Amino acid sequence: NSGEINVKPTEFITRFAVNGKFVYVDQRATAILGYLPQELLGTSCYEYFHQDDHNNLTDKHKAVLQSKEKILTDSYKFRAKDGSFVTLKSQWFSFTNPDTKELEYIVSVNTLVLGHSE
Repeated sequence: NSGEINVKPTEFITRFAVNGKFVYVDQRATAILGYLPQELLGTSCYEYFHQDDHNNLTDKHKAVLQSKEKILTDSYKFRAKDGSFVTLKSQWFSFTNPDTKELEYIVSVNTLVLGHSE
């Protein structure tokens, strides 16, 4: 059956330029919590995130961008297209060109839980 497909789990993968949007998003984003590669892609990370921890998210991703070749992991909080206010648990690596050794993107992965274990 050519119509067979599967896009699960409760995780996704992404790229964000030092720009405030995920300049690339993967379709497991369409599965994890449910927003496209167009409802999350070229869509403002900071404004489309929770009312609080968007600072922490921004403080963390500058802690990724702080260097050009390293990886950080923290808990975050996110809300998909429909109504799924949810956690995110994510890891972001600064990505260098290096044609020039400039910082050129932040490549990354994302995971969630329904809430913290506390």
